[PDB]
Amino acid sequence: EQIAEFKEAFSLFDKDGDGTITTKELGTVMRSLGQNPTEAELQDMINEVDADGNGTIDFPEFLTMMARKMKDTDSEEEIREAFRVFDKDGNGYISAAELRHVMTNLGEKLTDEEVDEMIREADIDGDGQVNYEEFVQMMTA
Amino acid sequence: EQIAEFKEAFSLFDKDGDGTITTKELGTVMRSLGQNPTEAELQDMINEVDADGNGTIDFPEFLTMMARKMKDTDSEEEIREAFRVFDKDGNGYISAAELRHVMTNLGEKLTDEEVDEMIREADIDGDGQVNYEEFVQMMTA
Amino acid sequence: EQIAEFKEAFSLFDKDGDGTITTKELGTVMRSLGQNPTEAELQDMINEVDADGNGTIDFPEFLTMMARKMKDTDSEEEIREAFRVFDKDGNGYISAAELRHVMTNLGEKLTDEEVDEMIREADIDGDGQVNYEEFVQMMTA
Amino acid sequence: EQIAEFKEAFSLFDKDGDGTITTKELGTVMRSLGQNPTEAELQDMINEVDADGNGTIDFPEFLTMMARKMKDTDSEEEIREAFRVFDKDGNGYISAAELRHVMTNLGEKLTDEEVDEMIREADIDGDGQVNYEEFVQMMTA
Amino acid sequence: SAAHKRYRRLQNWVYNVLERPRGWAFVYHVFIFLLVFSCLVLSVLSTIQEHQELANECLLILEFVMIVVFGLEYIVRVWSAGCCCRYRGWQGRFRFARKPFCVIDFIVFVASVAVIAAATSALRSMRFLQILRMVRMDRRGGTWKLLGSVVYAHSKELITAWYIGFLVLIFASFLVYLAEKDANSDFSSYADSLWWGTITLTTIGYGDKTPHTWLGRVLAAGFALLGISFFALPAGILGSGFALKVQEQHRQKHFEKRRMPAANLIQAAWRLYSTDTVIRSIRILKFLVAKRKFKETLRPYDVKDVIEQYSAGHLDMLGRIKSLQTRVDQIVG
Amino acid sequence: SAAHKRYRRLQNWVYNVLERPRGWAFVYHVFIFLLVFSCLVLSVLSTIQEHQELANECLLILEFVMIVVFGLEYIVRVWSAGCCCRYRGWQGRFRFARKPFCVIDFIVFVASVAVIAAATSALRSMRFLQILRMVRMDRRGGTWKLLGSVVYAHSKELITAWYIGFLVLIFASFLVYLAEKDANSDFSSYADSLWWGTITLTTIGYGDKTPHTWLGRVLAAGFALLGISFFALPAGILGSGFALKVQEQHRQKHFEKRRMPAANLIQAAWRLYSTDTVIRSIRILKFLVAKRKFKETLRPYDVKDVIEQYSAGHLDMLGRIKSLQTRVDQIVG
Amino acid sequence: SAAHKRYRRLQNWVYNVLERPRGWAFVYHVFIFLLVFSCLVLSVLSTIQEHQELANECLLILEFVMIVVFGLEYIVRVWSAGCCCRYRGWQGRFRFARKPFCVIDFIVFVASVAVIAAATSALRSMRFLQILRMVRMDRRGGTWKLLGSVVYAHSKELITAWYIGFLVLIFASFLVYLAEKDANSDFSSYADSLWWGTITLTTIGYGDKTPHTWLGRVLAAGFALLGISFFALPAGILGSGFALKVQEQHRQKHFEKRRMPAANLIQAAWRLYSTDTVIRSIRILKFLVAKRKFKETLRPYDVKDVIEQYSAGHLDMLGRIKSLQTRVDQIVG
Amino acid sequence: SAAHKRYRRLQNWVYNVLERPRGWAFVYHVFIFLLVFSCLVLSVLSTIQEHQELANECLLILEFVMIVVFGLEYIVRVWSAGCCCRYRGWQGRFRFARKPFCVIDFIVFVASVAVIAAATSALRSMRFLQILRMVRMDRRGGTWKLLGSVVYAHSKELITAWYIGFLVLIFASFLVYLAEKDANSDFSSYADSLWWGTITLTTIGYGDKTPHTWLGRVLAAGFALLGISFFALPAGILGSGFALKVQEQHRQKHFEKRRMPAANLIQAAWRLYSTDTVIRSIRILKFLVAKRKFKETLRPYDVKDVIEQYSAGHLDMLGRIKSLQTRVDQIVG
Ligand SMILES: Cc1cc(C)c(NC(=O)[C@H]2C[C@@H]3CC[C@H]2C3)c(C)c1
Ligand SMILES: Cc1cc(C)c(NC(=O)[C@H]2C[C@@H]3CC[C@H]2C3)c(C)c1
Ligand SMILES: Cc1cc(C)c(NC(=O)[C@H]2C[C@@H]3CC[C@H]2C3)c(C)c1
Ligand SMILES: Cc1cc(C)c(NC(=O)[C@H]2C[C@@H]3CC[C@H]2C3)c(C)c1
Ligand SMILES: [K+]
Ligand SMILES: [K+]
Ligand SMILES: [K+]
Repeated sequence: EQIAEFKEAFSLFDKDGDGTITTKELGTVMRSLGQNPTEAELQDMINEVDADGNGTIDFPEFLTMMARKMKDTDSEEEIREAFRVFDKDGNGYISAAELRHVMTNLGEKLTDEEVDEMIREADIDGDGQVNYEEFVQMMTA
Repeated sequence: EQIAEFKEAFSLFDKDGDGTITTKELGTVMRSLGQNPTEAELQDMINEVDADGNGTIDFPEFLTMMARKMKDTDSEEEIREAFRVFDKDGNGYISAAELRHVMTNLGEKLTDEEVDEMIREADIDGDGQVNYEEFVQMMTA
Repeated sequence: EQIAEFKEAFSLFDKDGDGTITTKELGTVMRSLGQNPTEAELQDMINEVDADGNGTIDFPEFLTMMARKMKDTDSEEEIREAFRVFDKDGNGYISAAELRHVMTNLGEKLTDEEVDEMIREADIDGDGQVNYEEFVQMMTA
Repeated sequence: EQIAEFKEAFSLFDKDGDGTITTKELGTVMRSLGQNPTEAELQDMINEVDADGNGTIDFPEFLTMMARKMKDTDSEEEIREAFRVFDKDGNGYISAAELRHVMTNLGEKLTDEEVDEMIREADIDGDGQVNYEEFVQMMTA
Repeated sequence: SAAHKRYRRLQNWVYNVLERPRGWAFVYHVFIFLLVFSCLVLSVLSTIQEHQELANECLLILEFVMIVVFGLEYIVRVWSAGCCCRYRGWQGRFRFARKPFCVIDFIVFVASVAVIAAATSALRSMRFLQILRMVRMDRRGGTWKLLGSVVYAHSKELITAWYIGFLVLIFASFLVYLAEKDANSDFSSYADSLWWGTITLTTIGYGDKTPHTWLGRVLAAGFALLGISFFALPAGILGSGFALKVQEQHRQKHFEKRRMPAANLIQAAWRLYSTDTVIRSIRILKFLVAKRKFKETLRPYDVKDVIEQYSAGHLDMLGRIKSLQTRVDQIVG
Repeated sequence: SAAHKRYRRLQNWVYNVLERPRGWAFVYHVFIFLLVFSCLVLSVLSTIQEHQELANECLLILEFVMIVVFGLEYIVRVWSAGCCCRYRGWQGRFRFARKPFCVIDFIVFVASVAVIAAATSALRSMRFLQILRMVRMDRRGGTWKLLGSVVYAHSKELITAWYIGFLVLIFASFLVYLAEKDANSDFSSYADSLWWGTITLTTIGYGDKTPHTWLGRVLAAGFALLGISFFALPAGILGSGFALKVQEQHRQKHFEKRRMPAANLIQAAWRLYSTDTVIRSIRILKFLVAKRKFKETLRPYDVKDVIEQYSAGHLDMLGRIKSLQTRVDQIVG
Repeated sequence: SAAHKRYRRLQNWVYNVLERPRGWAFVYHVFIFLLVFSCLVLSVLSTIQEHQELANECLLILEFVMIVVFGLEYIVRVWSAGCCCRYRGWQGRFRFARKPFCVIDFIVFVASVAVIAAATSALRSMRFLQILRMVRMDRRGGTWKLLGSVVYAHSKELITAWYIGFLVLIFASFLVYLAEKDANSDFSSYADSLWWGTITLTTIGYGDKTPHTWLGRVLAAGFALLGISFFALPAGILGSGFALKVQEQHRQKHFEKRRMPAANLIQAAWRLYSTDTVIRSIRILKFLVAKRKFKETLRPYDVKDVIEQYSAGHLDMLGRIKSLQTRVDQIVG
Repeated sequence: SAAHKRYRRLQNWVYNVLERPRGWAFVYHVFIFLLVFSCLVLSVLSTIQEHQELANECLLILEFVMIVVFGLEYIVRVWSAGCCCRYRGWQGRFRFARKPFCVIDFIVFVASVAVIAAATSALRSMRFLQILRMVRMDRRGGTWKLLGSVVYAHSKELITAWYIGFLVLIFASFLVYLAEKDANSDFSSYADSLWWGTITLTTIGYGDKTPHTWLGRVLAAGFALLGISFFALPAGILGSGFALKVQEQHRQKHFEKRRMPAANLIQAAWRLYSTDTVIRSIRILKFLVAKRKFKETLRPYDVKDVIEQYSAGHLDMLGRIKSLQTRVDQIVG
């Protein structure tokens, strides 16, 4: 039944029944929701799961990505390595205020409400320090 | 007499009698038959046999290519190496159905009728497995 | 008080009070004075002090640059290395006439009046030879 | 007096008396004689003698090139190395007919009359073989 | 808990200094090393008839101070394991509840203490296992990690070296043994011949066993010239691999551009997590793009990457002119 | 033949495990190695007066089990040579009808069996040729292939090393022989001097022969400082070549993009073959383009490649903008 | 002061020749080297009972000439320290007023002169410190600078080599000492075992101490095969690092394009200096751009620059088209 | 002269085979080598009391055949020096009239013949100079050219190795000599100490001289661990340089595209020469461009080229867009 629900999502992209998702199908569904990816961003996204290298996503590749999410060990390690960039002490901790600065000032910045939900979800200590390795296991569970 | 027949084909390209084939002469004959190579594809083709590096094919280079076809040992080895990409067992076999998938789904895909003739020509075993190294010797004979 | 005077200069660039200087703010003030930097020159200038890598200068970065000027040891060494390019003897001397040639004929050439002030400021010896390492300490003091 | 004759040629390029030859001055004199260099060819030519790297030729650089011609040892060696590309025997000989083929069919091909004068000038042996190392010394004398 | 906080902060400082070495605060490490070294020094000064009283009293005082200091160091290590609280002892339990390096050292310490209190072998083999206790550094294996990585990288080819070397050893030992079996009494057996061959091909050359006939000498010279190099290859292979790896370390640490990729990966992961089907599938794809860009900056970014983006960018350039071309042709002509 | 098919499938599995090693199924290899090693172990334990009865019975039982196991292994190898049928025995005949590794092992096995059944030399030299029988792995030469490739690559320069080293050996041996001929009795002849020189320059240095006069000592020191390095170059050259080749292996396997090129090549070859003059000439040219692209993706792709398409891409750019410029001229102006 | 100027010019020439070596004017260096070498030669020719009179008179005459020449050389060095005037003696005072290489040599010279005038140890240890006096070259450390840089670059990994080697030394010495303690009298103590282990693992192999039992022989062979390589790694690591650094030097000298960057930097520095707030802030930013471009050309310019500039330039080109495209759509359609 | 032409053609063939080796026609080289080797073989078989009659007759017959063959080989070499005519003897005179390798071999040959016809030293030292006569190959220095180039490239750094090694040698020899002067009789003098130090630090380790006190042993161990590596650096440096140079040879032989550049250079040179002021100055500039392009293709082509040509092409493209933009502005808007 989980496979059938993935198939129904896959068919929203591949409305023609061709069994593939190209940049046209992916980007069309995304822009209908009000997103505006570039062509190079749509190619990068498809390339992450396109083993055949022909610029498409087929259902086996789609199902694999959906079943896996972030649960794999590669994801847990890399996310933990990203936090460690901002942990100079090396003790596995990061300050709530330092997490807030990085999340709202670097990269694809989180909004205030996004970052508020993120700090609420981490079981912050009374000092104001966050143990990010248990934060990584909650996102990889 | 075989040399004279190659000369007559060579003269269809080099209609001016200049003794050379450029991208103009090669591409003109090709498009007359309904092919549509790009300029970069015409340059690659000429470059494979142009030892002088001046962007032309002369008759000695043309004759060498025509006399040799695929009979050389380099061709036999590389074609056999290409099949081995798809032979994970390492036993020199490939399934008829796996050959069909690769021929019609990768690269410059074969049509159904092309791939039907190809599987008919290989002496397929009763299991449905193809010994591709004897398939390579039939194309290199 | 020195910090407040730097802040007042910083606010001429960042007239909106956003706490940052982009190529727009920097280049606008520069062109008002009759300078004409290119976009790539404005990016290089900001990149020299932009630790966040987001294409801006904030006040802490601005204050650091203004407080430091050329007084740091890296500046003294590199300027001295630049003179040594033109000191073949290796004795720490350069001729007044050779300094004049390099200053007015290479790079962003000095005008005659600029180079006249520069040679006046170096305590030229009676021969006409300049000890450039004490010239470097006067610019790094 | 030889220096003064070089100066008079140099002044045809640098008609303004600025003491320099840029691509404008060089290319203008060349096109007046009916030559048609490209901009990239004019830059390459100036770059061969521009030690200052500022895109100009000054009179000392012009005089050096004119005084030297091909008489230097680097020129003799490189020209001799070029002939040796076409000497497979390694005996320092090349056939008159092979020299004729290379001169009129490769590179900036010599005309028939140019190549006729070149083969007349080499003291060809009765076989038809040319000792090119003594040909190189006549051009480097 | 402010005074408790400050005391716990000093405690975490001492935890790092006993746990992670730094540029300057290596005095604890160097003093533990000096303790073990001095103990080995009087151990070697023993067994030459000096343990009469001057080496023996030194042994007693050093064993006393050593037992005391390692007891308190174990105490302080476990007692400072974590941060201020909930880490100091709790993730202490979390770590040592099941660890192949936590309680084993305790077992060794208590067993040696029991043996000593209630010959040379016990004392010394205890001490060298204490040099393993200082191997502990960087989780017992920093140097071991490095060496293992480099050895594993050159596996097949070290195997070539070892295997050819061993064949030459065996076959040369046999041939010289046959050539020297009658006259020379050094080559009594074939095991003697292997001893000679091992000492020769490694270029130690004690000289206790040596060919005497001319046939044996010629064979030994030939096989030496042929196998000495094979017994010296592993050092050359490993040394060159080491130097190359250092050069590459320079090359890649010159990149290290994980400022934005670092932060962006956490953001794409949070955005995906906070989703909780098509909307989720899009966030998974973006997460996977961010994870790659995050790894790439460290080391997967290479020279192939340049050409990858060249093709992409220049095809865009070719088609940019074509965008204008279609326009021109459709209107003006 | 379904039960036959399944039995033949298990048989092909055992063929691979006895033929191609893998990550885990190396137990047959390691056990054959252990058999040969243990046999060599009791061979070396012999010849020290222990073959009285305990080594002798072990020799008998090991020779018995060894003959039995290699007989059945040869049987199974030939009997599983191919796949289910038409390969199991037929390409078996096709392979062993004329092969420099098929029947030679049989000849060796039967000859040794005849010799043993119906001194130390026979037993041992048979055993070491059995270590060659385990050299058989990867067609007798995997390690040999690797070593030969690397040696051949550095040929001229190994030659330099060897030749300079040998000149120094000869000339130094001569000079020291002259300087030590009268006093020292070690240097009785010139052949003795060569023995000394070989042992010295390889840095074995047994010490049985040694210069005694000061002139000879000075000459020996000079020639040692000058030639020892030459006798150590080959190991350094080979080791560095090895490490460099490993690094390059990483570099090029990071590419390995022969998914589509492989298919493309088979397709162009089939299309050319199925032709059976101008139409054929075009298919030959396309076949040759596909063969090159197929090799390139593995390793011929270089750094010149990057700029080969740079120039090409800029040429396209130039072409289209020039066509555009003339277009503008024609219509707008 | 024209005659003074010419004399001072000759004096500065002699200052460079005594201070900075060149392609041809190394005769002073080679003669000082020859003086020290010849003095060491008669020092070694002494202590074999030849200082009767022929070595002793040579010692007297050489000590005489040496004291004289180094006195005048010190005089000339300080007296030619700088240029014509204001540098000859004044920056002479500026340099030697507080320098760890200026007055120390004077102290050594006067102390040795006092000792000699008013056994072998004094003479010889004075002479070798004079070979350090010729170490003085390139500020006492040209070779030392090079070696230190390369050693420091490979620090962690030399540490791996040393530390594993030393563990193997200790543990092997112990095991062989236990295996050979009873029978063999070479291994009387454990200190003897360390002597044997050091001589073995370095592959010197004197042969004075040697295992005699089979257990000890087997242990020694195993530990030799395992540790000899570790004692040979440092040479391999350093040699490969050396060769790699030379290759990189070729590439660094291929660049080194500081013709205009040098001038540019001096100009931006002068323009900033001559300012003496917004106008100054702009000159500081331009100075910092010029300092970077000045360093980059020498070495910091990397491959990243090319990739970055590709993206930049490609986007400039794309933006060019984009501006034109919007224009076209506005007017023509 | 057609029959003369054919005979002269066969003569030039034999000239190449005696002068330039090839893949197959090395039989003359290998036979000259075998002649010299066999002569050295009976020379070494002499001086062990076998020159009674069997070695002596062999010496006579080999000296006879050797004198004969080298006479005729010298004859044939000079007589085939050039091509058919005007080169066979005339550039023969042109070459040997003044050459440091032409008449010197003749002088050596005639001098040795005079000495032999009208002890071991003459015969042998003649023979080894004949191995130099086979050094003659590739102008006496192919291997020498290679080795000299690589040594010269790493000059400063080999100097570092040698100089640090020699300091350690001297200072260690001195310290051990002092520590061992009284008890040990091996270290009678300081020259003995240098002999011991040379044999130790090179890791030969004869064992004739060996420290006996514990102080001397400790000093020797320390200085061994510190200097052995320095005496082994040169081999590592040279070997790594060798391997790197081979890798670079591959890299650059992949380019080697001097067909058209070489062809164009001859044309620009002829066009300049045939001129015989502004017209000439232009031909000189074009000649200099062609000479550079001709060299570049071989090896000066670098990675700097890539960066340079990218910028050039990018700006050409940008300039073309500028033309297009100005057109649009002028007409449409
Ligand atoms: C024949 C032979 C010769 C030798 C020197 C070795 N040993 C090595 O090469 C050592 C270097 C690494 C680390 C321990 C090994 C492997 C082996 C195993 C076999
Ligand atoms: C002078 C001399 C010194 C030596 C060490 C050798 N031998 C080697 O260098 C060995 C390493 C490879 C493999 C066997 C050879 C070649 C030779 C042949 C001549
Ligand atoms: C175990 C061990 C073995 C050795 C050879 C050394 N020594 C070296 O490796 C020398 C090369 C550099 C220069 C002096 C050191 C470091 C050390 C320190 C420890
Ligand atoms: C201290 C010392 C130690 C050594 C081994 C050498 N010799 C070398 O290193 C040899 C390798 C090249 C070729 C001959 C030299 C140079 C020297 C000169 C000094
Ligand atoms: K030795
Ligand atoms: K020895
Ligand atoms: K040794």
